[PDB]
Amino acid sequence: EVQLVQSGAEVKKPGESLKISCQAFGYGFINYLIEWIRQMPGQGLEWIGLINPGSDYTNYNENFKGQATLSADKSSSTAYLQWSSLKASDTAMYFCARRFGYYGSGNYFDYWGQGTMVTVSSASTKGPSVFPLAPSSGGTAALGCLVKDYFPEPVTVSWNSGALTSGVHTFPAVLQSSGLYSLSSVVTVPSSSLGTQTYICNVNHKPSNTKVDKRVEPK
Amino acid sequence: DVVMTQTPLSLPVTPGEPASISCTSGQSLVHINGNTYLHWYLQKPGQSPKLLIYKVSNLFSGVPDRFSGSGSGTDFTLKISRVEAEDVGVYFCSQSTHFPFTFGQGTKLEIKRTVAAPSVFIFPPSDEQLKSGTASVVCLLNNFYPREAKVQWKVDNALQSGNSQESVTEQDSKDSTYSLSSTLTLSKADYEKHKVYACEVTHQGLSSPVTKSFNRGE
Ligand SMILES: CCCCC/C=C\C/C=C\CCCCCCCC(=O)OC[C@@H](O)COP(=O)(O)O
Repeated sequence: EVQLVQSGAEVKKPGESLKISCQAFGYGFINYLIEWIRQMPGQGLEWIGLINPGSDYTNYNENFKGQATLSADKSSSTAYLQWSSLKASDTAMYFCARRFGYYGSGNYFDYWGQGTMVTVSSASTKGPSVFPLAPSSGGTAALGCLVKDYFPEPVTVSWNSGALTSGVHTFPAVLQSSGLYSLSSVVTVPSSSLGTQTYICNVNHKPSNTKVDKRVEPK
Repeated sequence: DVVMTQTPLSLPVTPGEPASISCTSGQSLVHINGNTYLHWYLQKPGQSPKLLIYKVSNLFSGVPDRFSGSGSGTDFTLKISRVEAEDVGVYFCSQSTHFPFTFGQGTKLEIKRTVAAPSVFIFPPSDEQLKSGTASVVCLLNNFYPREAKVQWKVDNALQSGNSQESVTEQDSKDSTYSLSSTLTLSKADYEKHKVYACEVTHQGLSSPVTKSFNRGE
């Protein structure tokens, strides 16, 4: 087995620069061909570049020469991606990968790092506000929580401390014009249970150390 | 840059049926060395792509033989002889003949099921939110199929635009339905000077558009 481990998720402002790492665990780093590929959420794959740590060889996507610098330290088997003058539209999941060997080698690999999430935005770390989506009018009822105005991603949401998962839908976040994120989490339950069962949503936004439990009651 | 064009963009499949994904390159993928470096990947949500097939027709280790690849020059096809639930996700063609390496935009493969109408629910803003200075009205379309759904907001019968946002869940693994939330966002001020807030839903499983309303303050 070979494995690629990338550095942690980055949050930057427009105009700033980043440097993300991709560490290799294997024999013969110097004959690797390491690629970098990014993916905006919901979007396609964009090829950035390829590097051969054992030579001077880099190949770049012309659209990114000027922002992107590929490099590698042979002593630590780590490859690097530098990106200057970040733009909001550079927000993406960034992967390193080892897919090929030299042409003619017969080699085909499928080694991908776990990806490094890069968020480029002019906004500042902020915990969410949690508002209830209350049920109303022996069939089935719906209820939820609104998780509003937080930054950056992600947030996690559970119901009754994880004891409820059936009928739960936790929607993907949407970026508001404020630069803050907003999502709902909902759940459908029998309307006969509305007087008996307590419903609490557990919203956890690590980046700001916010942890909130909101009780969701009728009326 | 060698442009790679995938069709169809979206492919609903019924477990048991054969599927077919097409990739066209804007220029020949035959290398000067004679080989054709066209590869197929499958990416499941929140995961990275996995190699399925390399150089047109070769199965990557571990990949079952119900997957086959074919084609030549500029024209390539991925076939699944009998689809399964596990085959769901986004398929990308990838070329490594010419620099810069390029990818097609993806074909989404989803499970095809019988038409299911949404259950629609509407939630007025909370008292708690109103104290904050803002009003978010939320419309929920629940466990429906297929994805094509029209949600329109009506405030005192005036059609709204540009003040709502939608998001949609991934296809549910056990029932194959989608769910959707539409959020109308207003200022407390703009909110309070209207009475009827209405969510109107159009979808293939509804004989006619369904509205869910509240008159502010109940
Ligand atoms: C240390 C001395 C360096 C040797 C000089 C050789 C190459 C120059 C350095 C880097 C260029 C790497 C670019 C190669 C891109 C390869 C892309 C690719 O589809 O691989 C396919 C190969 O794994 C296998 O091919 P085949 O045997 O099936 O034909």
